[PDB]
Amino acid sequence: ASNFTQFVLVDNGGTGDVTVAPSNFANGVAEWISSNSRSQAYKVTCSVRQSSAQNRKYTIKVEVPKVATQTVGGVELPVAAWRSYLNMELTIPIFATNSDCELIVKAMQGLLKDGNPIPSAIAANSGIY
Amino acid sequence: ASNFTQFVLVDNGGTGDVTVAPSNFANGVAEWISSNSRSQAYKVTCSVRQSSAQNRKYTIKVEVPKVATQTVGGVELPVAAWRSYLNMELTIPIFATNSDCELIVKAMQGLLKDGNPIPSAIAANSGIY
Amino acid sequence: ASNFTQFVLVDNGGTGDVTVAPSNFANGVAEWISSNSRSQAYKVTCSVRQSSAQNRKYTIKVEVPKVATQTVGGVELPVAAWRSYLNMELTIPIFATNSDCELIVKAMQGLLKDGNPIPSAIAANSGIY
Amino acid sequence: ASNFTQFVLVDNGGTGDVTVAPSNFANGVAEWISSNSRSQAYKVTCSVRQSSAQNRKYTIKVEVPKVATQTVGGVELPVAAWRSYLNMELTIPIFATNSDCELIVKAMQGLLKDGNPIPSAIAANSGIY
Amino acid sequence: ASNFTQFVLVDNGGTGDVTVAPSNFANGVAEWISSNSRSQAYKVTCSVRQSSAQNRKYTIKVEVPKVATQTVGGVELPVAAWRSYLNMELTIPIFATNSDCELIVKAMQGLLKDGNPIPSAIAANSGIY
Amino acid sequence: ASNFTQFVLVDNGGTGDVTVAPSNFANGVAEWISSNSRSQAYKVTCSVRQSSAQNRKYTIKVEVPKVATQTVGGVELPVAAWRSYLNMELTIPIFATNSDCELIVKAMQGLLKDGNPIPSAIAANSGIY
RNA sequence: CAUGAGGAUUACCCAUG
RNA sequence: CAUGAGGAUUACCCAUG
RNA sequence: CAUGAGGAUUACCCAUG
RNA sequence: CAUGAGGAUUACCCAUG
Repeated sequence: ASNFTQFVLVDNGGTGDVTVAPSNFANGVAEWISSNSRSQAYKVTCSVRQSSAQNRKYTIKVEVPKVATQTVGGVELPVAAWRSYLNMELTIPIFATNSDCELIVKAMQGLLKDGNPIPSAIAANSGIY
Repeated sequence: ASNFTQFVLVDNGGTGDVTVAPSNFANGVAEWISSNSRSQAYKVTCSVRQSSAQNRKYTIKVEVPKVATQTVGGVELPVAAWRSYLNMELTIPIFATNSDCELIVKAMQGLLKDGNPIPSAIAANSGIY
Repeated sequence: ASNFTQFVLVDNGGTGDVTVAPSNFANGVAEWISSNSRSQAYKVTCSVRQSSAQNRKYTIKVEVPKVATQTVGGVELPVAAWRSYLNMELTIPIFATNSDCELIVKAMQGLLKDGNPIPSAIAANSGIY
Repeated sequence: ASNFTQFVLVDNGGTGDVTVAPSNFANGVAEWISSNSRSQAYKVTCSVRQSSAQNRKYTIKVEVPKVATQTVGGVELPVAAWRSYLNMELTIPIFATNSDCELIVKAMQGLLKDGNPIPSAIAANSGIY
Repeated sequence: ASNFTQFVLVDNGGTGDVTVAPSNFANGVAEWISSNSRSQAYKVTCSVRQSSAQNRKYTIKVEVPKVATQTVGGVELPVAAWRSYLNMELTIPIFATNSDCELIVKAMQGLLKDGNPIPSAIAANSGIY
Repeated sequence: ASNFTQFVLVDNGGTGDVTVAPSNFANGVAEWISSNSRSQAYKVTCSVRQSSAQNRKYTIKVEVPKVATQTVGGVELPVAAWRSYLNMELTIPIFATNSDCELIVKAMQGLLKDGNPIPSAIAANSGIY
């Protein structure tokens, strides 16, 4: 085994999928990037630290770019018009068993499932009401 | 589309599901909690704001109880040993269309999909290797 | 659901009832007022705060006015001769389950039931003896 | 009308009722307690005074025990995790007649009547939404 | 119950309608925003405060954008060519009954009804003549 | 042709209507006043100016009185117990075509249509909730 | 290290403790 | 934030810690 | 907090009281 | 002239730039 593998970040149903692959592990930060120039790539990073005597903290980051072609000094360069960022920190007590952790994973999946409140608000540029 | 409604946070196959329901709306911060004491409840809060002239920011927090060896309705101290905290911040530039935001939601779903690196690590009390 | 609804504050048996309706939620303070000028209205406010690491505190206020018509500078204005105020604070530990909380509600209802000591003293402008 | 008597604080339908009885009268502060250790008892205290030239003030305090997972007669620490505190202050201008005061009692009963917003929120470990 | 809901700001029949939805309600300022790019969205805000002892004051704001596409260096972004701003303050004495407030609303609707002097002037880039 | 004419400010059907008529147009400020005592009359004013190189600005004001009779020393005068004041500024860039201005007017009418959030709050002495 | 419905051009910065 | 059988013209103020 | 037919890039900025 | 969820007794007054 080894869980540092590539995966589908954006599932557009087999055609136009955004897959992301392992690209670096320097300084304890696992990194993944899509097959693009570094200026237009999707990026995912993850690190874990024992943040206290009794806690462990996962720091995860995702960068979603809006690709574009920009003319700088008369020449065309592949660039990112802008980027959206997701920063998440998860603090889990050292007393959580594997089944306690599975519960946390399920909660995160349920939180973002299509049709639920939060993903619905975000996708519609709206708040909760 | 009034989206502030009850939803399934933890899908256990219909039996043993954890539903979370609207519980507070003070200050634009929407809150949902499971049917438990507040010390053992599943809690979800969400809010949106314009962080700067160029960005909007969603702050989403989730609290998940440690269940193994839990005494339902009891007093469990210290609090930090029985609870996990998830803090998510999503920064989206003001130029993002609904389509752009839909793709951002897909990226979040893909990141946590069953079998992928991040959720596998978290569920196995592991890091990346 | 949504518990921010209108309700009968003073039950004079269907004729002369004082109902109070939602009127504001600015700054996390839920407000209710009767259908009157703001100078003669009954008023109810409620807010909840996590006042400590392990407590939650409800702050509730009720204003009962003595309506009157006052001549100021030769003109008649709807005003309140005086007002009676009820301020209550309820501190509940985060360890209280839903059934523990129902117990608190029942205790408050029993405290004020017709015929019992406290409501009897108040209604008679007397103390307890 | 000597009103300092025993009364039913928690009405559970005749079976499992909680009666509270006169227990102290030191300094004009009337007290009632249930038949329990003082750490697990239901306590009610009440006093009246002339707070200023224009007002009279009733101070009513209620203490309710957390019952779920309670060990009858046992030592439960910390105290703050096993008890809820209600503090009520009622300010009534000296011009209030008995009729005025009767209406004030009705407002308090209406505020806490079953099904209304405030008691529903409290009983469901919720706020207003 | 809630009035912090979605509503039609611009009625262009059944199709082409501009709907504005709740987004944030921080510090007493309710805000509504239309869908899609925040940069090209319609915005409405509202708040109320006790400006003095006798007056309450509403502050309402509306922004109408002129949708356009910006192209800089070959990179196009959805923007607002410019915006029209509406700022209105409404002072209402605390003596106003509900009947009085309904009349105030009728006056506001009448001031802007099709065919009347003011909306006709505005709609035609004109003044009074 | 002229838009400085008489118009219905308050439409109470066909009878009880408040009509306001032209009175003065000095220094770029058009003014309309209802009939009878100036002291109890409704007032509307309007003006436009080039606030800067790119913007034109409308300043509209409305006064709604509460009719009352004042009695001082046995001498009664028709007066206004108090007044409600509406002040609105509308900034419209010089690039706005007539089509753009019609949309701005529709937004203003939509903001105040019966049933929508803002007029409902005002009509009920309420804020947003 | 800790907290922030703190910010960012995102493995950085700020405030508080 | 905490306490007061502290006050008020009641979402404020005071004293103590 | 109050006034402005004060301005704006619109919950900000200015003058006066 | 510009900004203020600044106030008013509302074409006035204030603060800031």
